[PDB]
Amino acid sequence: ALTAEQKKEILGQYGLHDTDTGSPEAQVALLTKRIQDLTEHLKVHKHDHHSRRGLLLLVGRRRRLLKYVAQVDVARYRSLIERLGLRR
Amino acid sequence: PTIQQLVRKGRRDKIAKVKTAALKGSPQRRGVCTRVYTTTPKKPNSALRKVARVKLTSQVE
Amino acid sequence: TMTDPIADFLTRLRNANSAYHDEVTLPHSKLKANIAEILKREGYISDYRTEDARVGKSLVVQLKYGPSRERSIAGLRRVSKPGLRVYAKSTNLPRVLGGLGVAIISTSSGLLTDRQAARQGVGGEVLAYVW
RNA sequence: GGUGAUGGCCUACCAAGGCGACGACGGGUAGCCGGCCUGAGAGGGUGACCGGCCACACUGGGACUGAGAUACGGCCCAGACUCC
RNA sequence: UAAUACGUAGGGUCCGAGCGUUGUCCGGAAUUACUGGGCGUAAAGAGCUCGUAGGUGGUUUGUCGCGUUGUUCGUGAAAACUCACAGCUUAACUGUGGGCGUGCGGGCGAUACGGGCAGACUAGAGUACUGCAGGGGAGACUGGAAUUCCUGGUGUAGCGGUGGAAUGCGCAGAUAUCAGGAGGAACACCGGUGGCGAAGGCGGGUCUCUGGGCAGUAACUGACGCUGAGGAGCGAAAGCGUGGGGAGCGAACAGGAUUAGAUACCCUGGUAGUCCACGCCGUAAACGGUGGGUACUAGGUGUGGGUUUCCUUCCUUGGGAUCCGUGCCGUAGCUA
Ligand SMILES: [Mg+2]
Ligand SMILES: [Mg+2]
Ligand SMILES: [Mg+2]
Ligand SMILES: [Mg+2]
Ligand SMILES: [Mg+2]
Ligand SMILES: [Mg+2]
Ligand SMILES: [Mg+2]
Ligand SMILES: [Mg+2]
Ligand SMILES: [Mg+2]
Ligand SMILES: [Mg+2]
Ligand SMILES: [Mg+2]
Ligand SMILES: [Mg+2]
Ligand SMILES: [Mg+2]
Ligand SMILES: [Mg+2]
Ligand SMILES: [Mg+2]
Ligand SMILES: [Mg+2]
Ligand SMILES: [Mg+2]
Ligand SMILES: [Mg+2]
Ligand SMILES: [Mg+2]
Ligand SMILES: [Mg+2]
Ligand SMILES: [Mg+2]
Ligand SMILES: [Mg+2]
Ligand SMILES: [Mg+2]
Ligand SMILES: [Mg+2]
Ligand SMILES: [Mg+2]
Ligand SMILES: [Mg+2]
Ligand SMILES: [Mg+2]
Ligand SMILES: [Mg+2]
Ligand SMILES: [Mg+2]
Ligand SMILES: [Mg+2]
Ligand SMILES: [Mg+2]
Ligand SMILES: [Mg+2]
Ligand SMILES: [Mg+2]
Ligand SMILES: [Mg+2]
Ligand SMILES: [Mg+2]
Ligand SMILES: [Mg+2]
Ligand SMILES: [Mg+2]
Ligand SMILES: [Mg+2]
Ligand SMILES: [Mg+2]
Ligand SMILES: [Mg+2]
Ligand SMILES: [Mg+2]
Ligand SMILES: [Mg+2]
Ligand SMILES: [Mg+2]
Ligand SMILES: [Mg+2]
Ligand SMILES: [Mg+2]
Ligand SMILES: [Mg+2]
Ligand SMILES: [Mg+2]
Ligand SMILES: [Mg+2]
Ligand SMILES: [Mg+2]
Ligand SMILES: [Mg+2]
Ligand SMILES: [Mg+2]
Ligand SMILES: [Mg+2]
Ligand SMILES: [Mg+2]
Ligand SMILES: [Mg+2]
Ligand SMILES: [Mg+2]
Ligand SMILES: [Mg+2]
Ligand SMILES: [Mg+2]
Ligand SMILES: [Mg+2]
Ligand SMILES: [Mg+2]
Ligand SMILES: [Mg+2]
Ligand SMILES: [Mg+2]
Ligand SMILES: [Mg+2]
Ligand SMILES: [Mg+2]
Repeated sequence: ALTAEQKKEILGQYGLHDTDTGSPEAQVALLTKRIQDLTEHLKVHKHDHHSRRGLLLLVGRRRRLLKYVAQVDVARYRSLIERLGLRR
Repeated sequence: PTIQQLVRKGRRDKIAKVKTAALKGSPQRRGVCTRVYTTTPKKPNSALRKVARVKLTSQVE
Repeated sequence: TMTDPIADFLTRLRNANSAYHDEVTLPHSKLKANIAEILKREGYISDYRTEDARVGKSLVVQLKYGPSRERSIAGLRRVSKPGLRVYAKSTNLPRVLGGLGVAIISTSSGLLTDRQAARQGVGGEVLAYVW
C-alpha cells in the first residue's frame, strides 16, 4: 500500500490545492498508482485470486469515478486521462 | 415475477393436453372393424370385455 | 438504497401504529410535508411537524388511537410505485372502502383527497390507499 | 431513364454501409377488422351470417382496351383434366 | 348370491317438440396469480462475486412542460350492446329517432408528483488524518513428535489381528527395545458453537509482497447510488495431461472368514489417487435447503473489536454510553 510520504506527495501535486483530499482526481491518482504497483507485484505472484478480487474492485471503482467525471465535466476528465496515460 | 421480467418474457398459458387424438377435433369418425377380441381390465376390476380394432378415415389404429 | 421515500414513510407509519408508538421521525421533504397536510386535514394523523436536525430538516408524526385503544389507520398499501405507476381519469377515480377510505390523488392543483378531486372534476395519480 | 404522381420504379458511376439482442433474418401456423362465445371485471378464445377492407379465379406467367384489370363467364403462351 | 351403482319391472326426478351422446371453446382454474401466486423442507434463489446494456434513484434551491392530467369545439362508418319510445293482435322480427358508440387528431387555458434540460448544498456513497484485531491470500525459509524403512547392538518364541481363526510376518532371529541415518504427509494441546474470507475454505512457526473489515477527527467530492439479461472471473472433493514425488492412508485386485449364497460389512496386504509445478474439468444435501441492498419494529442471555466517560481504589467482566461481527431463547406478526 501507499504510505505517508508519497501519499501526501501525490495528494499535493494532483489535488486542486494542498488541503483537499476527497477530490475525484486525488481518488483516481491514488487508485492508479496503487494498481500499477500491484500489477507489478502480481506479474510475479500469479494465482493470488484473493487479491485479484480487490484488483477488479479497484478497477470498477476507477471506471465508476471516470464515468462520474465524464458525465459532469468532460474537459477535466479528458485532461486527466491524457496526463495520466489511461486508455479510457 | 417483477414487471420487467413480465415484459421481458411474456406470460405463457397452459398448452392444452388434447384428448381423443383420433377424431382430430371431430365429433365423429367412421371406421371399419379389423378384429374382435377380449381383454382383461386392471387389477381392481376384473372382467371379460369386448373391444374392436377399427380402421378410421383418418388412418389411425 | 432508499429507492422509495414515500413507501418508506408509509411503512414507518403503519409499523409505528402496529408497535403502538407515539412519534415517528423521518427525513423532511416537500412531498412529505404536503402528504402530511392531506392526512392531518383528513384526521388520520393527530399532528405533524418539521424541525431541524444535525444535517437535514426532519419531521415527527403524532398519531391518534381510537378511544378504546383503537388503531387510527388499519391498512396501508401503495399503488403507484417506481416501475409500476398508476393514474386515473376524471371518471374512474379509485373507490376505497366504498368511500370510507381516502386515496391521495396528485392533480393539477396539487394533492387533494378523493372527494375533493371528484367534486372538482380533476384527476391525476393516486398515491396510497389509507384505511 | 421510368410513372397519372416523389422515390433503386429502372440504368451508370461514386462511398460501405443498412438492417441486428427495446429480437434481424430463418422455420410452422393463418385472410385482417366492426364483431361471436365466455368472464363481475381485466382477460381468454374465436372470425359462423351481415358488413368495411384484402387476395384468388383449372396450376404459372404476361400484355392490350380505357376514367377505371387480380381483368372470375376478355386475350396470348406453357402444363393438367375432359371431349370432338 | 340376498346390488337404491348390472338388466327387468313398477314408482319417482329433470326436461319437453324436443330429450340425450359426442367434440370444439371460455369458466370455476387465484390451475400462468397485472387486478391476483409462490420459492426451507411440498416446485422452485443459480454455487458465490465484479461488472456492460437495460431497470432504478439519498435534498433542497431554478425554466422550458416533451412523462401527466386540465378542460373547449374538433374525429370515432353502417351494423351489433346498454337506456327509453314506438308497432308487427302479444311471438321471434322489424316498422322508429334519440340515446350508446371504452380509441385518435389539432387549436384554447394548469404544474402538484412522475423524465432531460439546466447551477448549489449532503443525511447515501467515497475517499482523507490515526489506531485496531485477524487460520485472509502467494512465495520462500525453518522446528518438533510420530509412522515407515535401512544399518547396527541387547534380546528370546512367537508378533499382529478380530465375536473367535487363518491367511500375514518369524527360528535366515520376529515383537520389543536402544544408537544412528533417510525421507514424505500433517501440525494435539492454544482450539470454543471463536477470526477472516463474497464463496468454496482456510489454522506448527519466521520473513518477504499484499488484499479485505472496524472505531474516533468527521477534512474533502458531491445524486457517482442500487442490482444486473448476455458476457466474463472465482469456485470442495473426485477425474484427466505433462514431468517430479510418493511415509501413512487407501478405490480397484488377491487371498482368510461369516453366510444357503457375499463379486460386502471384518483381516492380511496392496496399484491408481492422496503431495509438488503448470494446465485443465465447473459439478455437491455449493444448506442457513431462505438472492442481493436500504429503511422501521418489545426484550433477555454471551464473544470478540474499538472507543470514550465516571465511582474512581482510579487496581477493577467496578459503572455508563457508543458502533461492528458473532451464539440461544424468546413477545407482536407471520406461517400448513
Ligand atoms: Mg494493511
Ligand atoms: Mg424531492
Ligand atoms: Mg402492485
Ligand atoms: Mg428531382
Ligand atoms: Mg426510388
Ligand atoms: Mg442511376
Ligand atoms: Mg390468405
Ligand atoms: Mg371488440
Ligand atoms: Mg371476468
Ligand atoms: Mg379476463
Ligand atoms: Mg380475429
Ligand atoms: Mg357488405
Ligand atoms: Mg364480411
Ligand atoms: Mg380504402
Ligand atoms: Mg391466381
Ligand atoms: Mg385477370
Ligand atoms: Mg366470372
Ligand atoms: Mg365463363
Ligand atoms: Mg341380485
Ligand atoms: Mg343403472
Ligand atoms: Mg318418473
Ligand atoms: Mg370450459
Ligand atoms: Mg400465482
Ligand atoms: Mg421440494
Ligand atoms: Mg435454488
Ligand atoms: Mg449449475
Ligand atoms: Mg395542454
Ligand atoms: Mg380538446
Ligand atoms: Mg372527437
Ligand atoms: Mg346511426
Ligand atoms: Mg351485453
Ligand atoms: Mg306498439
Ligand atoms: Mg338504436
Ligand atoms: Mg371490451
Ligand atoms: Mg436518469
Ligand atoms: Mg458550501
Ligand atoms: Mg460519505
Ligand atoms: Mg489484530
Ligand atoms: Mg504460490
Ligand atoms: Mg537393528
Ligand atoms: Mg525397534
Ligand atoms: Mg465542509
Ligand atoms: Mg445491475
Ligand atoms: Mg449497471
Ligand atoms: Mg446473467
Ligand atoms: Mg445478458
Ligand atoms: Mg477466469
Ligand atoms: Mg477466465
Ligand atoms: Mg481431495
Ligand atoms: Mg484434486
Ligand atoms: Mg484413468
Ligand atoms: Mg492434471
Ligand atoms: Mg506420475
Ligand atoms: Mg516415498
Ligand atoms: Mg481396502
Ligand atoms: Mg475378497
Ligand atoms: Mg492398505
Ligand atoms: Mg448442478
Ligand atoms: Mg461447503
Ligand atoms: Mg447466492
Ligand atoms: Mg433486502
Ligand atoms: Mg422469540
Ligand atoms: Mg401476538
